[PDB]
Amino acid sequence: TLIVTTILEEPYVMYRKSDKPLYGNDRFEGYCLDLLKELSNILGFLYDVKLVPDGKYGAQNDKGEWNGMVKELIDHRADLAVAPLTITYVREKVIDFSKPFMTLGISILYRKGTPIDSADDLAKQTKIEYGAVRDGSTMTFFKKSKISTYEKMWAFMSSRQQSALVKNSDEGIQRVLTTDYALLMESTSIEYVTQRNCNLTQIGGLIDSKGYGVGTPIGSPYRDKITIAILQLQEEGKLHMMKEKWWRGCP
Amino acid sequence: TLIVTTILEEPYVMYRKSDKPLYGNDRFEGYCLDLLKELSNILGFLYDVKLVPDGKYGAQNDKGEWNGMVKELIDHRADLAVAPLTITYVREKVIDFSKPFMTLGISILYRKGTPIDSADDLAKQTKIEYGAVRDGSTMTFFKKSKISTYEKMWAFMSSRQQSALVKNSDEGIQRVLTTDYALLMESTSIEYVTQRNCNLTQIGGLIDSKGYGVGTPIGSPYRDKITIAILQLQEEGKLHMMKEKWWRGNGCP
Ligand SMILES: O=C(O)c1ccccc1O[C@H]1CN[C@H](C(=O)O)C1
Ligand SMILES: O=C(O)c1ccccc1O[C@H]1CN[C@H](C(=O)O)C1
Ligand SMILES: [Cl-]
Ligand SMILES: [Cl-]
Repeated sequence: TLIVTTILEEPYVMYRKSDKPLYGNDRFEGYCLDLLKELSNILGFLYDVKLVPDGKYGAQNDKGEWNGMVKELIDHRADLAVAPLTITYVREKVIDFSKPFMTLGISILYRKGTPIDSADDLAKQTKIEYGAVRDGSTMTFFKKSKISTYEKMWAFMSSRQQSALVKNSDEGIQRVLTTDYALLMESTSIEYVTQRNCNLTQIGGLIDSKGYGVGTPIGSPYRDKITIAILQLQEEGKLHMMKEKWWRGCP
Repeated sequence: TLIVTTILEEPYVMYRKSDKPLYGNDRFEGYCLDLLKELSNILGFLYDVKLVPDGKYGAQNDKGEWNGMVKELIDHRADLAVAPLTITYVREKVIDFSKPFMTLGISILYRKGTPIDSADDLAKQTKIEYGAVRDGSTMTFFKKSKISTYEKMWAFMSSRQQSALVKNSDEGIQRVLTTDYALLMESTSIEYVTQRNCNLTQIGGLIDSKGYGVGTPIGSPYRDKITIAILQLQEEGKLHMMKEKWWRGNGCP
């Protein structure tokens, strides 16, 4: 029996709506749940789902200590990590990512019927406020980026004691829905919001490219099996059936 | 010093146009050449480029024997494989792919100003001929697919002794440019053709999703370092600079 760490995030992992209390893996539903069931079908294993204790994805502090699911894997406290976990330079040095089961990039969430079309328009303007979720991967991108426009936008974001940032995605969506605010976030979620908020839309394309990968500890025997299984589901179109299932309109 | 097997394909690996003979790595230019230089910058190694002898990518025959670059890596005849090599189920069981340095999918190459808009439009019709390169990965997808539309299209393609298929991509491009033909192929090439053939365009989106990865033999010490370096170039935007360099054309009206 394997242990699978994960985090709550629509529509990947959500508390299932039921009248009676639920127990174990039956407590959760979502894209990553279906993906985990298919993984258990291919590789043939039993799995127990455990939300990450501190509710964090995975970053390292100044002394080099990791948190969240990444740390769960490093300490051999979880066997798998099935969640929208971004494949980054620093994360892959400490854990093993499978081949990406979803490809995406940073984009812009804003209102419809406006003249804004790119991040350069946001950079050339200070009336509309723009920012991202604190400590998320997008913030890390703008922090580390050396592209001119993105260093300017990071200056605006960090400015005023980082007042332009939000603690979580839903607070950012609300800030867009109530003020003159643009929220830079991962595009797979922008699809969800836009498909469920017909007055919001994505502005521009993808600023970069990245992917969600299943995480395993370094030296795990299930590494190759997980990668091969992910590719097997990719070529069968199953992953796209799942995404289309959990994501589907707007005029 | 490492040995890197590869294959010729615009704009990944092309013979540079010169008046005088060229020698060694100076013979070649392209996207994968720039990527290989940056990789050598990160990991710090010397490399020698070797075109794959049989000029094949990598497939297995009826008895289970591999050819092309894949076989080059399996037999420890190459250290790296830097080429538009698709990360497939059957290939990863025998070699190690890095994280993809380019993501793409199967799409349709056709003419502009026509009513065709999706693979469903092609599937409902037998007047317009459509197909793909024989034994390639694009053909393999339609071979294995269990979706209704793609099983229908596979019937049309295989029909008439596979008369709808072509031997290579360039013959397919010519077939589109001269007859009423649609060529299903990897989208990264459709972008190149469309940028250099302003009367051709891509029809629809991506039928599937896949990626090009640097190939190494199983158990190579350069594996993790190559993957990490590829991700480092992804986060620096270098891969997009290279693609935009080798893909932008002179524009279309
Ligand atoms: O970071 C965001 O902007 C974001 C906005 C909405 C929803 C999810 C977001 O990212 C999460 C999931 N991937 C990031 C990681 O792998 O660390 C963190
Ligand atoms: O097959 C195609 O659609 C194609 C069209 C133009 C150029 C190259 C093409 O395929 C090569 C590259 N990817 C395939 C592989 O890595 O297995 C073989
Ligand atoms: Cl994908
Ligand atoms: Cl990429």
